[PDB]
Amino acid sequence: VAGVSEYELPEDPRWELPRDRLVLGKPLGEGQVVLAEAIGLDKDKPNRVTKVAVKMLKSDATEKDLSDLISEMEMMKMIGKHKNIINLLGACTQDGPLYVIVEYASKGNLREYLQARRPPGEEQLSSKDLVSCAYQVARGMEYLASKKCIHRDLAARNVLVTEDNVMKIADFGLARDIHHIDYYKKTTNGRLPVKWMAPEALFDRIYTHQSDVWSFGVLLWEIFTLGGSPYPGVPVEELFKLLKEGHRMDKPSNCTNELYMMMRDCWHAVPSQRPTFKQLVEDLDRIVALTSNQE
Ligand SMILES: CN1CCN(c2ccc3[nH]c(-c4c(N)c5c(F)cccc5[nH]c4=O)nc3c2)CC1
Ligand SMILES: [Cl-]
Ligand SMILES: [Cl-]
Ligand SMILES: [Cl-]
Repeated sequence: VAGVSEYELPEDPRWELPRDRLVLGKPLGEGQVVLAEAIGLDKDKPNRVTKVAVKMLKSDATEKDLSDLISEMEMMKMIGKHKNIINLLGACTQDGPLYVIVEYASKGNLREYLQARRPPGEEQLSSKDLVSCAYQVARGMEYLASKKCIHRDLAARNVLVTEDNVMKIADFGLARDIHHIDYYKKTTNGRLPVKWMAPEALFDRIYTHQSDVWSFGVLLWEIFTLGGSPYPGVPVEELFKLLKEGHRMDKPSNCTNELYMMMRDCWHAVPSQRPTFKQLVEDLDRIVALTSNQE
């Protein structure tokens, strides 16, 4: 019935915020995700406005779309909070369309953030900064892994950056039918998501923490190329042939042998032999400390 659900959503007082406390703003992504101001999110501080992102359905959406948004909200409740993931902040579920209120990242996704900061052909990033960005993403993933969550689409596009340059993993709670994914469908930027997938996920559709580590390897490569496009110009069929032959991307120019070996370890052909996010956090912590910020 238009945008009204055939079913009705159960109340959850742990998370419910009155609709009139949410001042809706401009679109951020599509859909749909919109910037809003939330008044009195914290019940201790009722006079404060907090900038938040709000997920909601488009007028087109079906009961299945609603079901998927409810599922993401419920998984976010279960997973709990961490500094390096996008956290659930509240919901409006009653007497109107479902709003899922989550953290706002004012500097947008990591791919654009990195690209905007390439030297001109915007302040440049030091080696330490790039390695700290990798560190934070690995910490977010270590948390998610510890909570038994497999992301399935880890990539710079799904990492968001806050006003204080905190990296936050986004979209870890999405319901996806991996049988139905279009290998030829592209991101809005025109790149192919198959280029982040482990061979076992790609060929046999087996998704594991180990396949997420493969994706993290590609993400590391994205970071040290300042937002480079993996396997540029390569179509799906040729990607499959490259992976069956054991091809691996070349070492980026602005990158140490140790970090490249980390990337290659993430792309181990045998999944059991890849490092764990726990180990990656440990190795990256040591490297951050030993890497120069120039000065
Ligand atoms: C100066 N500035 C440049 C970066 N600018 C920007 C652009 C797009 C942006 N998207 C989000 C965002 C999400 N797309 C998002 C999601 F898809 C799921 C869950 C939470 C989310 N939180 C967000 O904050 N922030 C953005 C900032 C706008 C202004
Ligand atoms: Cl509906
Ligand atoms: Cl918590
Ligand atoms: Cl991308």
